[PDB]
Amino acid sequence: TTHYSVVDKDGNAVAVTYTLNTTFGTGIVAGESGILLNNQMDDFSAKGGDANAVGPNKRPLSSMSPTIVVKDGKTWLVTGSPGGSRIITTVLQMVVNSIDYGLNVAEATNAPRFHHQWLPDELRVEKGFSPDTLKLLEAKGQKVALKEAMGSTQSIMVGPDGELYGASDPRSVDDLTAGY
Amino acid sequence: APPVSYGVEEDVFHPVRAKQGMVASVDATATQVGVDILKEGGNAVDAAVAVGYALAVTHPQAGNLGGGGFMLIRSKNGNTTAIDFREMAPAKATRDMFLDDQGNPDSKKSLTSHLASGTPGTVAGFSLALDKYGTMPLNKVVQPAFKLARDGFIVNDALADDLKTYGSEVLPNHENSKAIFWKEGEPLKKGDTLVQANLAKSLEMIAENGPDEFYKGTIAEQIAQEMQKNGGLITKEDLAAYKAVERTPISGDYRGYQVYSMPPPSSGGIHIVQILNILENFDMKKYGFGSADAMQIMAEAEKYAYADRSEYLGDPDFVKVPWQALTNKAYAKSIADQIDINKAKPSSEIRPGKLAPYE
Ligand SMILES: [Sm+3]
Repeated sequence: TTHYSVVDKDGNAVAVTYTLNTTFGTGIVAGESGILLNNQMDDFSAKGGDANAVGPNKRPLSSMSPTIVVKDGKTWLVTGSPGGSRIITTVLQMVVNSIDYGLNVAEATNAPRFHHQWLPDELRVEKGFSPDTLKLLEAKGQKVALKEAMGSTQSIMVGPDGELYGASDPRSVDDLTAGY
Repeated sequence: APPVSYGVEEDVFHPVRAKQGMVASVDATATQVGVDILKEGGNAVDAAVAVGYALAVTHPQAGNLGGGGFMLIRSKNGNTTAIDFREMAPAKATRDMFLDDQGNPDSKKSLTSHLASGTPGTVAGFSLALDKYGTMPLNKVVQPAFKLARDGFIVNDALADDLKTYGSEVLPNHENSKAIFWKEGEPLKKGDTLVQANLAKSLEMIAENGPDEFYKGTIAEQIAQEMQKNGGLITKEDLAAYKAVERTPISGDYRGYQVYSMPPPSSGGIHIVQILNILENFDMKKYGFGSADAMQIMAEAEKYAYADRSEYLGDPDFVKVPWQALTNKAYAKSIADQIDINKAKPSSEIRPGKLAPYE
């Protein structure tokens, strides 16, 4: 899965998140088309409940969340990210970091992330949080679990004056945010 | 809500700054393709589609023509809309198509066999967007990707590492896939040049004949044959019946800011709004980033949202999603009242919420 954002000189904005599901998907190319085929059928409930069950012509549920935040009536933050169910909390943190903590788009992007998806019952964290903070969380009853980096945000913040501010996730080597 | 910050020289991390247009993506080459499209006079949608096609060549890991995704579009005039181009299960798909003999799911079948594929929507989604909200002809936004496929590009660290790590598990197990991504018995390495002649042909035909090439033409034939000869389900009818769908975005208000995101079949949009609704009852700014209290509150709010997600979400065309109740602020408040900043509630004691009083 991968996400990209775009903002033009007129102030139009687009956020796109698309995928093959897993990396390279099935790894199967369609004959001599040179086109890799997705393995999206795995995103259906194999056996959640019946809501996301495999059915003909049905679209499997996805966590992909291209998102746009508006401030003072104007497009202000354009973001999104890959990461399966972690997409929800990654995008959530981009929004909270920007609105509540007043972080610029790069600061918000480079900040460490945490995540809790109910089951497993564990507060998953990236490297970067204070040992003192983590101990407090455990004292609160949280089961802290240090794991792999989460997501790949590609975002653009728009100033009311038209100035554009962007940031590519450090978690993805070779990525890039550029403009003119 | 405190004052915002676009960035000052004294910060540790600095955003990239631009006065006219901007593109942010996982790949340098694709980003540059988008920027060139904007410089040439294209609008955000035009550039987005060009980037989407470029990534399908330079980022085979996820960029694609054989997959699907979502797009959020907001015009300078305020009109905000969502494009759903998620894959559709084949017509011959069945509820237990992935169960072995014992009745247990066979991951191998839903991940590596020809049965794991849904009908691709990317090409349809991009054309729906380009035709209605773009300003350039498809051949113009596809050309950059076409050249990259035909003339090739240098394999960087990202592609090299991904081919080696994830590619090794599936690509070499298919002759046509191996012929493209493998070299001298090993995955392509950084510095190697990746030329994709067959993909270039597909791109050239799409640019020339439009999306029908993929859904009703040669490419369609190629996908069907691949399936028919290897126990796959995607047929030419499935491809001819595919349709990208423009849907109303899911939205909410957080401290005066309006948030717009993907609606079902996506689960993210609804729950991002729901969680924000919950967090709005707290003075997050006060606790601050990286504080145990801020993390406790958000961790707890997330539990409830994910619980609801496991129960009420699905393809809106097949199941009725209680989005109104899930994004209702009274409901969020009832959840916020259950959060103890000093003591977490075990997930075992948390169940999908009762939405009746909010519908
Ligand atoms: Sm998935």
